[PDB]
Amino acid sequence: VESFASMLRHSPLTQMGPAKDKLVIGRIFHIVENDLYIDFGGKFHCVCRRPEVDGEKYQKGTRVRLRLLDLELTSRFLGATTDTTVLEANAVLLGIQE
Amino acid sequence: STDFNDKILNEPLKHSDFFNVKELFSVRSLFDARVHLGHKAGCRHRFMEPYIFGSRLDHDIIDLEQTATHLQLALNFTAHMAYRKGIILFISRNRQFSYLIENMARDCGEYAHTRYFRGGMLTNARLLFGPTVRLPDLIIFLHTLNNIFEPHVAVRDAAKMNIPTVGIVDTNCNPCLITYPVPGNDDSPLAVHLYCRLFQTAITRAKEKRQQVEALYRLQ
Amino acid sequence: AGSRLETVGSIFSRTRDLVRAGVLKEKPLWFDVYDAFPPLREPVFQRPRVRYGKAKAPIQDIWYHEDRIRAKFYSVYGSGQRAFDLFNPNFKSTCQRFVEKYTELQKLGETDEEKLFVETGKALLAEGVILRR
Amino acid sequence: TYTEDFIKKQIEEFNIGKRHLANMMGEDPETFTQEDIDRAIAYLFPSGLFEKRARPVMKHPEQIFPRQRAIQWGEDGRPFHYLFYTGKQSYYSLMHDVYGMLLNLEKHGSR
Amino acid sequence: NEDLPISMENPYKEPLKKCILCGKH
Amino acid sequence: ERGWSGNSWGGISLGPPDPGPCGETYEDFDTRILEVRNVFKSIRVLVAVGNGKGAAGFSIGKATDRMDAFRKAKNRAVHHLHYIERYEDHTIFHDISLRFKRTHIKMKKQPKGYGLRCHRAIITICRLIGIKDMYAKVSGSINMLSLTQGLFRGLSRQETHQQLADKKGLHVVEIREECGPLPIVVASPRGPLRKDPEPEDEVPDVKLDWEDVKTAQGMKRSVWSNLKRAAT
Amino acid sequence: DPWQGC
Ligand code: FES
Ligand SMILES: [Mg+2]
Ligand SMILES: [Mg+2]
Repeated sequence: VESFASMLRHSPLTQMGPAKDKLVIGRIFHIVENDLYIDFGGKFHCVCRRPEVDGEKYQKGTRVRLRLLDLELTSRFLGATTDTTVLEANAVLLGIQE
Repeated sequence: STDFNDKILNEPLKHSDFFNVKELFSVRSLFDARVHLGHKAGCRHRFMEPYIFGSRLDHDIIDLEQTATHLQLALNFTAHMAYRKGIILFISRNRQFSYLIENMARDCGEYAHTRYFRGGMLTNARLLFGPTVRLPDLIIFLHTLNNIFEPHVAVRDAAKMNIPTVGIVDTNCNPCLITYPVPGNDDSPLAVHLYCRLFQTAITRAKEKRQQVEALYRLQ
Repeated sequence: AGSRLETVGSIFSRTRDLVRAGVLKEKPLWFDVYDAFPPLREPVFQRPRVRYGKAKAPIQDIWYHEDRIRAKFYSVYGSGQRAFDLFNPNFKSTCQRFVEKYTELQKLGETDEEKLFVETGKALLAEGVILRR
Repeated sequence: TYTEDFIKKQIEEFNIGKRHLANMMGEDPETFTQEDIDRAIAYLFPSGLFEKRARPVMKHPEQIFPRQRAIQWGEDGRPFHYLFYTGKQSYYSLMHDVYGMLLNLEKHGSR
Repeated sequence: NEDLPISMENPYKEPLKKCILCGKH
Repeated sequence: ERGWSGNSWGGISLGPPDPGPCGETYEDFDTRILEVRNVFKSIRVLVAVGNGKGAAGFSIGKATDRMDAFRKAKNRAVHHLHYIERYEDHTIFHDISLRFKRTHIKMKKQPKGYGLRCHRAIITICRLIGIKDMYAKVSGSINMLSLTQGLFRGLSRQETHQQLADKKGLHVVEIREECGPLPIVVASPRGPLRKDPEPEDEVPDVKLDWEDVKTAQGMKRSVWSNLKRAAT
Repeated sequence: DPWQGC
C-alpha cells in the first residue's frame, strides 16, 4: 500500500517546485463572453482574456499553454490578521496546445 | 415494539462498519481528487493546524491519512442517520456548486439549502415554517464559509439547536463546532464532486439497507 | 427543547445531561448513533488566539533531497521549454529525468556535487535531450 | 380560522345545494354547471347593486374561503419538497429548473 | 519510511545579488 | 412570603415556567427573582430558574411592564439551562476560585449538614440548583449580573471525580476522618490503570489565599464571622 | 458573474 507521503513526494505538482514562470498545460472548462476559465491541475482555476488572434479556436475543452505566476492570489492588508484570497490563480495565456 | 426496535434500530449500532462505507474511497482516490490541496500559509486557521501535513512552498497540504479516518467517521454517521429515516440537509454558499448540490439532494431524497440563509431559520423555525415543523436531524456542510470568508451562520445555529453537523473544512476554516469535521479541499470541482458522490452513495445505500431489513423482518 | 448554550460543552454533553436530569423526555434520533460512533474530538467551542512572542506554528516546510538538485537545474538550465502536464499522474519533466539520473549516478558513483552535475548533463545529452544553459 | 372539517361540511352542503338548485330550475343535476348556478341565482334572487361582489352568490367553497394553507409535510414530519427548508420552495425550484435548462443549452407583442 | 520530508534551508532561494563593485577596491 | 428584605423583589418566587412552545411542561422547575431595575421608562429583570436536580439557568428580560419582563426572562431562561455536577447530590466536587469581570468568588466544598453559608443571591441560586452544603465568599464589586454569570461559569466548569480518574488513569481514593483509615475509592478510570505512581510532590507550588491561612492559624479576628444565623 | 442564477 502506498502511503500519502509517497504520493506527495512523487506528485507532479510537488515535482514542479516553484510555480513562478513555469509552462503548464491547462484546459478550458467555462467561457463567459471573452473570459476563459482554465484549469491546469492546481487548487484554483485561472481567468484569462480571449486572445485577439484566432480567438474562435478557444472553446470549452481546448488545451492551452500557460505561464504560471502564482498558484493562489492572496495578500495581507492593513489591520488584518489573515490574508485575503481572491480564490484564483495568476497565469499568462500563451496559445493553443498543438 | 421492543422486538422491532431491538432487531432494526439497535442491531446496526453493534457493528463497526455496518454499511461498508470504507470501500467508497481510498487515500489514492482522495489524492486524485486533489483533496489534499489547501490554501496559503497566510490564510491558515489555528484550529486546522493538527490536520495540516505541512507547507509546500507556502501552500498548505492537508494530511490525507487523517482525512481518511475523519471521512470514514462522517460517512458512517451519515449512513446511520439515513438508516433511521432522519432528515438530512446539505448547506453550501459556494455558487459554483449550488446546482450540483441541489441535484444531489433531490436525487438521494434529502434536502438542500444553497441559497441566502435567513436569520432564525433554525432557532426560529417555528415562526417561519409553522408550529409543527420538524427540523433536520443532520446537517452536512460542503462549504462551512460564506462568501465573506466568515463561518456560515448555520454552523452556530445548528450548534444551538443541538443538531449534529458534518463539515468539509479547508485549511482556512474553523472546525471547532462541526461535530464530524472532514479536513479536505473545498474549492476544486473534483474534490466537491467526490464529496457529493460519497454522501449520495452512503445515504442511498443506507435507505436501501433499511428497506431490505424491514422486509426481511416482516417476512420472518 | 434542549439548551441553546452553544459555548458550554458540546451538543452531546448538553443533550445527555438534560436527558438524565429529566428535562428531555426522549433522546433525539442522533444520540444513540453518536454514542456508538463518536467523533475523534468532542465538538467543544474554543476561541481562536493570536500567537505572540516566541510561540510558532508547528507546521513544517515540506522539503526533499532532490529539491536541492532541482534548484541547481532550474538555476543553470532554466525552466524547461517543455510544458508541465499536471493532469497526468505519472508526468516526467526534464528536471525529473535529470534528478533520477543524478540519483542513479550518485548511488553508482562518488559524491561530488559539481562532478555529478556535469556527468549527469553529459549523459542526458547522450540520451538526446536538449539542455540550453 | 376555518378547520378542514368545516370546509368539508361546506363542500357537502354546496353539493347538496347544487342538486337542489338543479331541482328547482328543472335542469338535469348531472350536467348542472357553475354558470347555470350563477344564472339561476341571478334569476331567483334579483339584485341591482352596482357592486358585483355584493349580489347574492353561490360559489364552490374553495372559491370563497382562502385555501392557500396547503400542508408541506406529512404525518412523519418529512417535508415533501427537497427545497422546503429554503422557505421559498416554489421560487427556488423554478430558478433551479431555469438554471438547469441554461446549462443544457450552453452544452449544446408580449409582456 | 524514507518518503517523509526532511528539514533544510529553502534551496529555491537566489543567492543575494552582488553589486557591480563587490570585491573591487 | 417576603424576599431578602420587606421591600425587595430579590428572592421572590415567580412560580413554574410556562409550558414552552416546544410542548414541554416545566412543573418541576422553580423560578426566583434576582434583580429588578428601572431602565431610563422600562423594567429589566434578572431571574434564575432551576429544578433542584442540577439543571438551572438564568436570563434577563426587558419590557415596559414588569410582569411581561418576568415572563420573558423566565421563558428564555428555561431554554438556556446549565447542568451542574454535584458531589453526592449535596455539594460541589472541589473548591472553585474564579473572577468574572471585577467580581471574585471563592467557593468551598463542605460536608453534609454545613448548610449554605453564602451570599443571599448565591443561596437562592444554590437552592434552585440543589446544592445544600457549600461556603462562598464574594469580593470586589458586588454586581448581581456578574455574580450570577461567574457563579454559573464556575459551577459549570468543575471536574468530577470520574473525569479526574479518566484524565490521570488512577484511583481517586477518599479519606474521611469519621471513617478512620478506611480508603473509599470514589472513582476508577474506565480505561487501564497506570502502574507508575503520581510524583510525591514534597512541597506543591499552589497559590494559597491569605484569608484561609489566617483563619486556620487563629489570626482572623472578625466579629462578623461564624455568626449564628437561621437555617438556609 | 459566471454563476448567475445560483
Ligand atoms: S556584497 Fe557588498 S561589496 Fe560585496
Ligand atoms: Mg476554500
Ligand atoms: Mg418592611
